[PDB]
Amino acid sequence: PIPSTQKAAVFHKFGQRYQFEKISVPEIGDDDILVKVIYSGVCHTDIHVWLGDFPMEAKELPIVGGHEGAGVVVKVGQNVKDFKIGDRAGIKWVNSSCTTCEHCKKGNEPNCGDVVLSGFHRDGSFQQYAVVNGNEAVKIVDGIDLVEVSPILCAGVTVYKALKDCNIQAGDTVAITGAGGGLGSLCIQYAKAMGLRVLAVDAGEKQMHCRHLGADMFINPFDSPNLVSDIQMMTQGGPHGVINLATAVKPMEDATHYVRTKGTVVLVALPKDAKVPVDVFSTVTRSVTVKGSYVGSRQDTDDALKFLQRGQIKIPIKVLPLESLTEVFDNMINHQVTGRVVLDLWK
Amino acid sequence: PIPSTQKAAVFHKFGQRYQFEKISVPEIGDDDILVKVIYSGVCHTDIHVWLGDFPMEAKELPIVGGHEGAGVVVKVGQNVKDFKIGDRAGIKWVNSSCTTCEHCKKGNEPNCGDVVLSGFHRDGSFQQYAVVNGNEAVKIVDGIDLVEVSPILCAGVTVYKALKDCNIQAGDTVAITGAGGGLGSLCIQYAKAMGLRVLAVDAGEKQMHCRHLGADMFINPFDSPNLVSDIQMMTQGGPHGVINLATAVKPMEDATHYVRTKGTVVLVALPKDAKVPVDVFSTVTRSVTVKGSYVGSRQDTDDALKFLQRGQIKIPIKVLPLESLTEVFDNMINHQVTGRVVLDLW
Amino acid sequence: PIPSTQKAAVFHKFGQRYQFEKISVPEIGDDDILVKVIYSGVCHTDIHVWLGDFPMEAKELPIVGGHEGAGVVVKVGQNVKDFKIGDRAGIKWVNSSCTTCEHCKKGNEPNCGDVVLSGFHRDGSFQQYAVVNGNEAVKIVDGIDLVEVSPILCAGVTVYKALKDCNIQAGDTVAITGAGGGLGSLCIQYAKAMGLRVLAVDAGEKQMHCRHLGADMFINPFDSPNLVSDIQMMTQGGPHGVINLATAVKPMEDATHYVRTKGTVVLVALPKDAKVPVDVFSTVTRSVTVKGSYVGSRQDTDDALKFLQRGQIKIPIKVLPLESLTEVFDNMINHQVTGRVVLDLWK
Amino acid sequence: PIPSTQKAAVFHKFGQRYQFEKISVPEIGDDDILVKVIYSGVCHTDIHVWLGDFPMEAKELPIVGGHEGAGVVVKVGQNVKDFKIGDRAGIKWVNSSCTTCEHCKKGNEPNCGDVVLSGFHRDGSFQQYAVVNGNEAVKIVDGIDLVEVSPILCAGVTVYKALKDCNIQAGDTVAITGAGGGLGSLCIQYAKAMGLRVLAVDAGEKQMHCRHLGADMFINPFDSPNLVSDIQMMTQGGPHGVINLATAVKPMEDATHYVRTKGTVVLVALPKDAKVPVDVFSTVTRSVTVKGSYVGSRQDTDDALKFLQRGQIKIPIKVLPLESLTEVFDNMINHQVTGRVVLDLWK
Ligand SMILES: [Zn+2]
Ligand SMILES: [Zn+2]
Ligand SMILES: [Zn+2]
Ligand SMILES: [Zn+2]
Ligand SMILES: [Zn+2]
Ligand SMILES: [Zn+2]
Repeated sequence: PIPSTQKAAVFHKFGQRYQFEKISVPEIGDDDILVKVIYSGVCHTDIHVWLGDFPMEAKELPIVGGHEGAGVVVKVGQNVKDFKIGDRAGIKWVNSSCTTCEHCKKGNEPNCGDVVLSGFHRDGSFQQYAVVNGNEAVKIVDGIDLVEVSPILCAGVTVYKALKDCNIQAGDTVAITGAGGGLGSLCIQYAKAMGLRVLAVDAGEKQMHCRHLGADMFINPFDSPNLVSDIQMMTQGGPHGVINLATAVKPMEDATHYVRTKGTVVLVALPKDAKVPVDVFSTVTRSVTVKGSYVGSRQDTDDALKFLQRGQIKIPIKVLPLESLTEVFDNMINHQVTGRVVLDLWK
Repeated sequence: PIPSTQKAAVFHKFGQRYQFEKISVPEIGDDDILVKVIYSGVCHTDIHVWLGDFPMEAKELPIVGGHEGAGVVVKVGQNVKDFKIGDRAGIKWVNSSCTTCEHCKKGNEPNCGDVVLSGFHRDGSFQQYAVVNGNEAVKIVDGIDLVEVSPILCAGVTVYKALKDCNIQAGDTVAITGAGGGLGSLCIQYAKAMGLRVLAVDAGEKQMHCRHLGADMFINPFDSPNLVSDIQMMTQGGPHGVINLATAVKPMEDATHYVRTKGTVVLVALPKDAKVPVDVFSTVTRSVTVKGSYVGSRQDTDDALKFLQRGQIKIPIKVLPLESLTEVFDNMINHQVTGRVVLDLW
Repeated sequence: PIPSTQKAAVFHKFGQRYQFEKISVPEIGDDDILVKVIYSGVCHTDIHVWLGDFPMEAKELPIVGGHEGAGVVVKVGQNVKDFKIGDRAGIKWVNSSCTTCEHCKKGNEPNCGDVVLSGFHRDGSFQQYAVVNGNEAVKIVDGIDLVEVSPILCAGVTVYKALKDCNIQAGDTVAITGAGGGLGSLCIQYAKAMGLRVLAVDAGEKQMHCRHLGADMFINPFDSPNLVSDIQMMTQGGPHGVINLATAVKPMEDATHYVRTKGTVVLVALPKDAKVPVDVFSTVTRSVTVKGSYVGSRQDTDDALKFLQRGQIKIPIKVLPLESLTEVFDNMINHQVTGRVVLDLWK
Repeated sequence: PIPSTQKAAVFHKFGQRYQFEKISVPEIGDDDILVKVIYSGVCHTDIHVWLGDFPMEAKELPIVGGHEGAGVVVKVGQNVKDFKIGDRAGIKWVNSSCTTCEHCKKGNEPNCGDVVLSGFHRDGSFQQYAVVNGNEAVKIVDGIDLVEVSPILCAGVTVYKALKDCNIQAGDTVAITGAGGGLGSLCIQYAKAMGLRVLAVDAGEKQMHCRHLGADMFINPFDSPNLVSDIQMMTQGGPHGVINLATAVKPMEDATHYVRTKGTVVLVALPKDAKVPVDVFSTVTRSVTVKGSYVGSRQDTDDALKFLQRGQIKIPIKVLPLESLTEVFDNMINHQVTGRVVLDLWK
């Protein structure tokens, strides 16, 4: 028996308290799916949704956050055909779409005007039971633990989509800015899974961490005077691709500076008040392409999922209770993002 | 027949001034080819040859300017296979290349470390007889007036390469900034050849010229305070691709502003002191691609040349001598608006 | 005598052709003053409040616009010190200010945090009786035409302060972009009143107009190919000052190009999504200063009205009713010239 | 004790290898003065003189470079009325001026048309004996170390002049971008010497150096995602002035972003391919002024030197031989300085 009440984390207003409180269990729409989310991931966007910094409008309306959730389908709608009860499903950033849009008929559904967003426009994965469109829902393979898939739902798909947006060939050099973070570690693992020579740029103790994951090179801004020259000496002309994972505005310009001739620099993050200038003369002469990578489509999601399923990508995670999620948000204000943290909805 | 003197313009060092004086005939390289230039075009990169301002080291030694030139092959070198004597050929920006470099083997020769640039590292098109690599040369079909071919070798090719860097499908809307200029008059026509709905942004009443080159709609900076708003209103969300021919920094920033989501913004020129900012947030959300377009490849060259051959492109041009071409040149140090300027040796 | 219902133009909605409508006469403020406005001016900023274009949010409440109003005080209001019934007064863009801010003690009141703006924050001059703070209200001299003082309330003070911000010496060259516009004609007359050599830049048949205003020579973007070179030729190295009235971005960048070494380029307009780049090399070597001029101080206001009273400044206007002012609103979004407009409240 | 031959570092061609040659000692003009240059500073401007990248032309191609030199006067010309042999003298970037130009009467000699520039048009301080105009030469006090005064001749005077162009009062906040560089350290010390509150923006926490120089707050691009917001928090609305030493483009637009209302943003360097855009709306509403500071005037130079004399400003330096100067030129064509290099023209 589907329950009638659940535990969720709800903030009524921007900046307001997250509440571990009892709320009604959602009942699914005709095209939706009801998922007992057992584990949910926390990316930093949830703090930006809470702050309201994005020009977009959060539902507020007592919103439950979350865009990365793994669970089991417990109820299906009337017009849902391909899903069966007991299947594993994922709540992604793209909750639903119009599906007959210019952007929706293309391969990129999240850029539709009538997009429904988990944790922004719709109640997200921080609750025990969540509703998601069956068409945009994730097919998670049985025989892998949902705890490990939860970070893949946003971080794995995004970093994989960025590497694919680089249009890089096997053997080329890819540079990962901010490679010591969780997103960066996943970028390193995915790039090695695509047969790419990996160069890693970040400040601090990450020199050991990247090699822990297999990264072929690491560079420290703390010790290295000019990143451009050092990178271009280690890559013999610049990296064929650059992934700007750090949101600091200076690594973006450095990436644009040290990228190889005909190289591709992709922005991945969604930061505020950050701009990347570049000399038109050098952009034309080197024919570099600055590409923006948004959230991936279902096909990219399925690829990224298969990478973890086959064992190419493994991200260590710290499991925390839904009650303790409040503390987690505090860490995000202080930039204490700890690897990848996943929440057990039961606790 | 060949002469032993050829009327060209050479500097001895940086900062010196030209002259029409006949100079010794350049020997042919073994893979090179000697072409008698019948007509030659003039772009501002030749204006940038002087003063040594471009960061890439230049032939401070004696150097002949000029890059775009159409003429007849009078002789070749030791090893050449596909060329026949008497054929019509064109010299472009890329004179020769490493031919086995990473960037040269990929298919993009202009990007080698050992690139030869006509009018920078070899004698250009401002001479009567010039030597250029046969593998990087133009192949002109007979029956086409050379006066009209000269602008295709540089401006037409650059416009075609820019339009193909947009990766636009038949039917999308393309916005061209600086469409009243020569680069602009050419891009509107090349875009119309692709089945592209053309939107043009230029200042003044160069509109009628645009509109009647086949463009759907025209936008005027004088009239509009916000080009972005009008452009996004006329295209229903922004153009799928934007080609930046104007070098003003504002059109660059506007191009990134009014471009459609999943759009393609292309830089074309070799502009000094130009910078294109873009907010990372909107580039990521719109999944925008800001790409830089350099010279076209041999295949792109032939596509543009065949567009000239088949009658889809029509270009106004103006014939003046090499002997009598420092007036228009200095006028252009002041960026004199000049119809395509071709150089008839005679 | 003073009615209880008045004719006015109010757009409760941002984007509505606002209807000539009867509204309640405003309740007199405690320290404020009630002014029967007999003539009111129309500036392009009035359109932007209607458009909702400005990042600064206008009053989401019923707003009757206007920042330039000339009238007679019909009720004095409490906490007023020197205002007397029968005095002539002017409603400015700055309706009131905190008067005890870091910037308010600095002598520049419009940059206070608690600033109230006529036609934006408080009900403006398009109504029969309007409320304004006594300290920022204009002292218009009795015996002087109200129709003609109305345009000075926004254009005269602003262009005069811009010329003050050019910090130009007697005999120096000033170049005025958009000199044929409403702002521009006043700029030419004020600059000639301060002993400056006027150069005028505008498109079309306006050359005789500007030269009749006292402009020494005229340059036309329509006929002249390169404005920078021609201006530098007319001035022997560039104008000592430039005033950018047109919001077109081309003249702003050209102004930074052709301004003389050690020159001063002053921005005046309030445009949308328009940026001014400048080559760091050339701005440093030429030591040019790009300075922005916002609303004038009370001292600047009285200086400009002094110019009008003594006859140095003459404004041309077509007196129109409040009716058919929606025609001119459409004309302003139409990107089109119609001439300076002053409205008689009676009609 | 004047021989007829000296040691100098000369390059006959742009890009030529500089040579430690013996060359004839220059013959002093009647209005010139001959200074045994004992110490000479090396800033990146000399490297741009060598490259010929600047739009101007080192027209002396047979050229000994150098714009900052400290030495003893060993000979004067016929028209040198007030200088004495044994006095200390400084070779500044501005070697001489016409003294009858508009810009020369205004007090700004470097913007003269007939200006001769040390290390560019006239032989500079890289030689043992150098010639400089007696009117434009710097008066260094006897009893001060020439090695330490030499960097003030270019860095100290320039940062002092920029801080002067800010026209800031005692107690206001000034923000220094690139505060960890040599220019940055000098401006921090000068700004403290004028009674300002210094805020410093640069890379690394090793910049406790800035806190030692007197900077009141410091912000790190590494740690802080958005510098603008944090700076405005630390200054309660933005710094009253900004001094842009870094030529990176993003810091220049960021400086324009976070500068307080009615503030002054000053550009200082002479970079290539650098440009500062700014939104006209915010420049007008905030009345921000983007001003460029070129080299200082003689009054500015003596004001700056008095400060070193009194001990408020100190420039740690690495002393290198005149022979080794080629190494210094080699590094700067590649990347920035590791410190203020000064040449003992004895070695
Ligand atoms: Zn996320
Ligand atoms: Zn859609
Ligand atoms: Zn060309
Ligand atoms: Zn090659
Ligand atoms: Zn220096
Ligand atoms: Zn002078």
